[PDB]
Amino acid sequence: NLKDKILGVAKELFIKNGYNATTTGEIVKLSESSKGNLYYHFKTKENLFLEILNIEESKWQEQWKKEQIKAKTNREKFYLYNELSLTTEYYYPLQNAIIEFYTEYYKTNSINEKMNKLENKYIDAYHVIFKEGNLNGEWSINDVNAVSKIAANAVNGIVTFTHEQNINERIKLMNKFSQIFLNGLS
Amino acid sequence: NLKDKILGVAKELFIKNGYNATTTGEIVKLSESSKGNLYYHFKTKENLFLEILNIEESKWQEQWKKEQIKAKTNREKFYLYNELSLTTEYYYPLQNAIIEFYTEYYKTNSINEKMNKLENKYIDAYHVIFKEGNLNGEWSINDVNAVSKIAANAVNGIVTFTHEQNINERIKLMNKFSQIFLNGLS
Ligand SMILES: CN(C)c1ccc(C(=C2C=CC(=[N+](C)C)C=C2)c2ccc(N(C)C)cc2)cc1
Repeated sequence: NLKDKILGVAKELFIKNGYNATTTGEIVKLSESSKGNLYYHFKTKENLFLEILNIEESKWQEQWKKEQIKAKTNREKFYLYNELSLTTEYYYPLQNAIIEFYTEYYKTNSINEKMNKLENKYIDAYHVIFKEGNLNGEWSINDVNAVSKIAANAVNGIVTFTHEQNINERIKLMNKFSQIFLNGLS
Repeated sequence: NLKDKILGVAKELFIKNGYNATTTGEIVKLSESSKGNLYYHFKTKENLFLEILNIEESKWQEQWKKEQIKAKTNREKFYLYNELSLTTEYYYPLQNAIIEFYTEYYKTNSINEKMNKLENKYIDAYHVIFKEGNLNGEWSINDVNAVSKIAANAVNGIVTFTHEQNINERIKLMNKFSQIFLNGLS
């Protein structure tokens, strides 16, 4: 495909180098195409990026759907989501580029739109887990939205700032985290 | 002093033009030093910047050393420290040079090592809190080391991925988080 050959290399570079680190010039080189093609489908580099992000938040979200089954209680779904967060190949792998990107476009008021569109998607899994666990008497969360936001970010933190120690260390920490958080809800 | 002069000049250069932009050429001239001297104290730009980072960490600990006197109990110090990490970052001038660096040196073990002894220092503040809260029946963590790494990363996660909310909300969320986390020990 066309837009699909591009997107692949982009995601490739965005992760491997960083937002700016990677440029349109580059993309073309290992993607073969007119420096224009990238203009209809995607409005700009902000687009090509935001697109890749959109896909990823979809893929990962879907994977989770095809795996939460293995968790009978939401308490379990919570521990499980955070754990998978460490192994997946989606979204998280370019949280660094996102950080770059947000600090380099945060000044334009077009950020609070898409960078708030992917927001509700990212914190959704926790929404469901907490909301649904409320209906299932697993706990009693009054401020579900707050807690989802907290959870989502704290975890993204554990996932990101430990990207160097061994994977089993990460999983144990992540698990101790999950343990404590839930124990704090009630 | 001449070495301290370079560290000082380099710091302001980094703040004004970021990490990649700043050249050792400029650093050498504005501090009235030389390539030779710059090479002797630090060996590289990476090395020089990491050195800045260490000095900054020290001032931060020093600051905290004073600021905590305000918080009587360790439950309090926990709350305070997290809020402080959130607010000081809102306006930390090196914050951007940091990101531009960390996202360019996370695949090199040279920098991933020294940047680890650096994070451990940040994790110590927590360690102290928790060890001390123990000796006061404020709580009883049998894995102070682990809980500490968790606290550090959960919090930084909340600090790093939330820039799209008004500072008040951020503060609300971090304090809520501190409540949940501290409660997560009952
Ligand atoms: C986006 N990005 C590349 C980042 C984002 C945040 C940081 C961290 C940080 C830097 C400066 C601070 N102040 C001047 C107050 C406070 C915190 C930090 C994170 C984790 C950590 N630990 C693992 C313990 C220690 C520090 C570093 C890189």
